[PDB]
Amino acid sequence: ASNEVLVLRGTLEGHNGWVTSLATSAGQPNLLLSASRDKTLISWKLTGDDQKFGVPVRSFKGHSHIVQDCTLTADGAYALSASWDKTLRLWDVATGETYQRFVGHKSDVMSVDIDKKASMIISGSRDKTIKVWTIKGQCLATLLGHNDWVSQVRVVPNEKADDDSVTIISAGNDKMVKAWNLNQFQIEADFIGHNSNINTLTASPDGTLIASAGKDGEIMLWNLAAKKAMYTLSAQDEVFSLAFSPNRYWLAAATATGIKVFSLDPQYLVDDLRPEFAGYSKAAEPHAVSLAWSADGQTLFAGYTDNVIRVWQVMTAN
Amino acid sequence: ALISKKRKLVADGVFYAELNEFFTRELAEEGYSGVEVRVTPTKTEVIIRATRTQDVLGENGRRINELTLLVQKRFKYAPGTIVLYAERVQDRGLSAVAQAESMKFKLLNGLAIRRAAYGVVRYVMESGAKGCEVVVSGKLRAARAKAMKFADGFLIHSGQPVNDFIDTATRHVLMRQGVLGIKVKIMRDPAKSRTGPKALPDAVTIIEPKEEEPILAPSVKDY
Amino acid sequence: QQQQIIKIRITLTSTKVKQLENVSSNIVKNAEQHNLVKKGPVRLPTKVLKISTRTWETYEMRIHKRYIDLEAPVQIVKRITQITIEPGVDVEVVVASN
Amino acid sequence: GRVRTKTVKRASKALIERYYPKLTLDFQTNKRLCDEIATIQSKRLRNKIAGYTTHLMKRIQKGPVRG
Amino acid sequence: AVPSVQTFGKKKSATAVAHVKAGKGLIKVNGSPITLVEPEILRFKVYEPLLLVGLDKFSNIDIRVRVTGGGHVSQVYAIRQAIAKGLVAYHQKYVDEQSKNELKKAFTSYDRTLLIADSRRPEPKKFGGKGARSRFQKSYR
Amino acid sequence: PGVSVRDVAAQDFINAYASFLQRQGKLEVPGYVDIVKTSSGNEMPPQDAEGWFYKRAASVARHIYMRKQVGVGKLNKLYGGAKSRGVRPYKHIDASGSINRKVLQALEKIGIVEISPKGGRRISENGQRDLDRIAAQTLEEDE
RNA sequence: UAAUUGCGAUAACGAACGAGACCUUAACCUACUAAAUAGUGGUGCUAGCAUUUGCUGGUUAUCCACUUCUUAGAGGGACUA
Repeated sequence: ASNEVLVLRGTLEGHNGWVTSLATSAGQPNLLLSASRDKTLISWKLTGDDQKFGVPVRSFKGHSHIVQDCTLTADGAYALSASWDKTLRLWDVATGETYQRFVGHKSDVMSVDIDKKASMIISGSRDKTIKVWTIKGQCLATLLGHNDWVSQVRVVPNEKADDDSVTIISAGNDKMVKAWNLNQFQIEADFIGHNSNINTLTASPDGTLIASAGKDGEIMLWNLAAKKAMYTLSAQDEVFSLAFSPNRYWLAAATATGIKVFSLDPQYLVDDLRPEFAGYSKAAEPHAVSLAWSADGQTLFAGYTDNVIRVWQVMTAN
Repeated sequence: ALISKKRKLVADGVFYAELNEFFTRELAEEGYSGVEVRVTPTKTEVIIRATRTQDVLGENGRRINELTLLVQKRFKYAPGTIVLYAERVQDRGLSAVAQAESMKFKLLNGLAIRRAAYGVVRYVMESGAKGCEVVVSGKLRAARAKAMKFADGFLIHSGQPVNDFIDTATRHVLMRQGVLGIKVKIMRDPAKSRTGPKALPDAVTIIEPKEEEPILAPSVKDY
Repeated sequence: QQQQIIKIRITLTSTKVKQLENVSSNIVKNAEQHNLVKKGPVRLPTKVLKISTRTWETYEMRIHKRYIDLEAPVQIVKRITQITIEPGVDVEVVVASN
Repeated sequence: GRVRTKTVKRASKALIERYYPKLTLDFQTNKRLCDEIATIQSKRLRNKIAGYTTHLMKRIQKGPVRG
Repeated sequence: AVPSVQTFGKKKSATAVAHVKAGKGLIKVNGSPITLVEPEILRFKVYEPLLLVGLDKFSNIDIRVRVTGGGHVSQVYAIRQAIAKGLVAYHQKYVDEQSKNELKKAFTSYDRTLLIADSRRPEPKKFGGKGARSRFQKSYR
Repeated sequence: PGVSVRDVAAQDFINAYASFLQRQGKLEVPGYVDIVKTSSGNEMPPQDAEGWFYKRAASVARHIYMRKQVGVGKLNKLYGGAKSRGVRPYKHIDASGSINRKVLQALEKIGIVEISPKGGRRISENGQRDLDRIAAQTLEEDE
């Protein structure tokens, strides 16, 4: 049983491509930055209504291929976007207006994250590099060592007031998570063990764990603060996006069939958010490739493979 | 000058045409393979890429003198506004022009029709070609004219690959019974292309991956 | 004393964009690596020309003409015009815009 | 119509034979992966091979195929 | 400088460049408002996108369109393409996205080449004939 | 609100301005009026026979407001047309240069046009004045 | 099928030409490069008409800014997804 579980609160529709990334703003909680496959980003002012959870307020026309990652600085004024035209763009979320282009990636930028400080912009790509940037365009680090594509990089929300280590954590398609220490721009931890590759990785919000998986579905949980190995959650499908909740230890897993929300402490599967798909077949099921817990971890935002952002508010039991 | 750039480029093409046809007629028994025209300050270099350029250089200042003089006095060129250089062409087995002239010569040598032809073809393949073809056609001893082909290696026939890797050369060897088209079409080695496509457009290479590393239970190395 | 501003307009015209734009970008980078001022290449439209020929037949044509303006001392203009000679490419070295 | 020759089927086939993971039925990543993995001489014929890998991986996701 | 976008509409060889700037509501065609065009049958067609989303819609944006090329039919189609593209560009870039989707709804439901690029063009003539398909005229000897 | 002759439709303005210069009486209708062809690309003499010159003066005046300049030959290229070649199809010919040139000289004499630099004819300040004024008249008679 | 293009049975198995593949064009580039030998606005200066702001001129330089329309280069884009 349970005393809380995720209930489908609403849907968004202004997209045409696969919503490949969502991003949550702690600044205004009614914001949804959305990176999508249709070469633009839709910023949404989230109204909260049952059928229309928000309204589409801007297209970010200006990326020239498939936009893969977007990250909000938690204030929600900066739209940091990664696309497959080898560009990163610092848009204004409510104006458009690319502030700064980041070019230097040799292939499709699959990742963008900024620090909790909102100063230091990392980006992973299909050229198996990691490029760390200022906000104003300076590619200041190029981390090498992955034998296949750096699928995602995320800045560790660092435990002890960013205790001299701006740790960033890469998932690579050479089946290795590499925690990088941006002090000397070198390797800090090799997290090996994956059976297929790693499409995605996520840190705990205190910056102590790593949950990382790919096609096999083996979400290897790591003690990133210890830089060693804890255990593995198996989700059995091709895992695409992972995120801890910012309040609790719920890992929402974007599988090849939908969403599996696990609890880490205590260890159980909370829910299997596959909304019923009428029409769609067995392998034809729309599945999230992006999903994020909210600024409070209350609503789970999810960009699926049917071009739809679906939202889930956690409802208490009755 | 006062030449329209349209007319300028057409006139430059006419000049390179007179270069190519004239130095074809001229240095054929030196195995003329080509001219190139390179104008620099104070020079205009017509380079005779050919097989036997020591017969072009001349006795301590000769016929290259006389050839620059011929070009000079026809084209109203000042001495030094026409400069001919010569150059020993590399690997004339791979040269359809030079082997077509060799076919012209060996027909005018009164040599064989097929033995020497497949010997030339053999010699092209000993130069590391990807293919080669020799056509001899005309009338000898039969009023009805006839044709013989001599091929080895591998040849493509259509497309931009024709525009990439084959050289075809038609050469009228004039014999006492009739006149004979030589056509040497050498498919050059695409591995030796060096200025473009290294293989066919048909080429797809699938890399055979790895003996992979399976699971390797976490095995964390710390750095 | 030498090296006076004499405002060179270089017209670059050829029939193959590889050699033409190699020498064009070489003019550009060779100029800007000792910090000249260019009007970075202005691409005049290519000329389209057609040739009807006789069971009929048709050819065409490609005049690629550009101008890079190096408002430059005469020293490195003379250097950049003596160096990087190439078959096929016409360089026209004209002077201050009049 | 769009009928595929022996070589496109053969290349997609061998890409299954040694690469069943890395190439599944999403065409847009099969694009990038065939860029990563094969020396296909034109973007067109790469997209043709990538579309038939889309077709073949797509029909191996629901059962085996001859050969 | 005002809140403004700039677009263009293209029919067969008539090109139309449109400046959607913020102003008091002009919709001008080369020296003259949109009502003076003459064709004078096709004026209703150059009325069309205004009338699909409510006519007002330009009281915040002056529209100045210039025309080069083509013929008057291709001219009117090019300028109405340019005006509707500019209208959805202004309601994209300055007004919010769902307003641009309301414009997309009210246009797309009616759609008459207001937005999308049509790919049909005069297709080459061949020797042995006068046109793109038709040959010469013969008599079997 | 403000007016221009670009702000007015052309045809009704040209009718009103033909009648206006008819009222004016500043004509220069040299003396070979209606015995003339007025355009080499036509056959018959014009139909009204008292005027056609004010019509053409109105057309030239508004066409010169809307343009930087046009010449004598430009007005020949304009008011020329397709004359039938009979047994053969049609072809465009420059008009009678005298007629259009005399329209230019007529509008120059009144100060409706002025000989332009670069060649051609610019609209004069009195030309812009009188054209926009009776263009406002042509709108306010249809208000 | 457009194709001995293939599928798909099938005393073979791997080959070759050709087709395909490649060359080039009408398409999209609101992302890159620039352009007084292409366009944009503003600004100077100013003609006319209404003025309450404005509209329309003109100006191969009165200057400033842009490359969206124009150019022509790059690739991407399409593989019937």
